[PDB]
Amino acid sequence: PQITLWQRPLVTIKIGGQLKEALLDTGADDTVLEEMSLPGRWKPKMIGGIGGFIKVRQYDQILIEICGHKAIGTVLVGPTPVNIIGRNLLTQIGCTLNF
Amino acid sequence: PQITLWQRPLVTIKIGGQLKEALLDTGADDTVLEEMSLPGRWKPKMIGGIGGFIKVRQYDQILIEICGHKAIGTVLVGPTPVNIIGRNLLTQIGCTLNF
Ligand SMILES: COc1cc([C@@H]2Nc3ccccc3NC3=C2C(=O)C[C@@H](c2ccccc2)C3)cc(Cl)c1O
Ligand SMILES: COc1cc([C@@H]2Nc3ccccc3NC3=C2C(=O)C[C@@H](c2ccccc2)C3)cc(Cl)c1O
Ligand SMILES: [Cl-]
Repeated sequence: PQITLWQRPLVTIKIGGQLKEALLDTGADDTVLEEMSLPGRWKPKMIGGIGGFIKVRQYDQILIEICGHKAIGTVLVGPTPVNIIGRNLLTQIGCTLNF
Repeated sequence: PQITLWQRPLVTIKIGGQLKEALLDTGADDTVLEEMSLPGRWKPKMIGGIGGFIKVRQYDQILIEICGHKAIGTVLVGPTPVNIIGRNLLTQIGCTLNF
């Protein structure tokens, strides 16, 4: 697909039997999704924004789907003001910036 | 051009006669640049991220050039961990996400 930037680039992301709305974020290395229950083990991680650090749970090797495109990667689960898909998953769906 | 997302999408921008490096950031509505000297009148603004808000100066009708594409728009000046080109300007130069 081609996604315009005339409004925020919002998509539904599927992880297993869970659906979440998320913002395609080329400004972020990592994917951060709030309030979801993935199974199995996680690693603790501090991630930074302008005013400090949020603690998140790092989930590796997760199967995700975005607009019919499957990808594998790390999801960070923790409180975020918006759910964001960073470049770790943007590259895995073959997403580029074009102008 | 086409910009893959394997690396941070940092581009050179021309603004107020000077060349600066900036992050192309589809996760942000607005363009935020490190303190620079811009001529003329400005409007006070507060912009939020993780943990709080940063005081910025809002300047309208700023000529900014990115990879040949000359745009005119609103730039917010103040402290930021990285210069960010937001959707206001990205959509102005016909930037899209494609996969
Ligand atoms: C490219 O360099 C940077 C990029 C970024 C990324 N882009 C931003 C660019 C300019 C200002 C602020 C953000 N903010 C966030 C970003 C992230 O990658 C993580 C994100 C986040 C999400 C949820 C919970 C906590 C944190 C906060 C941040 C910093 Cl501090 C950088 O130095
Ligand atoms: C779509 O909703 C939001 C988008 C964003 C934007 N993208 C992020 C997405 C997830 C987590 C954090 C950031 N952070 C920043 C963002 C901005 O648009 C401004 C940016 C900034 C830059 C310099 C100085 C101050 C602030 C901080 C933030 C919040 Cl709080 C949102 O609710
Ligand atoms: Cl932030």
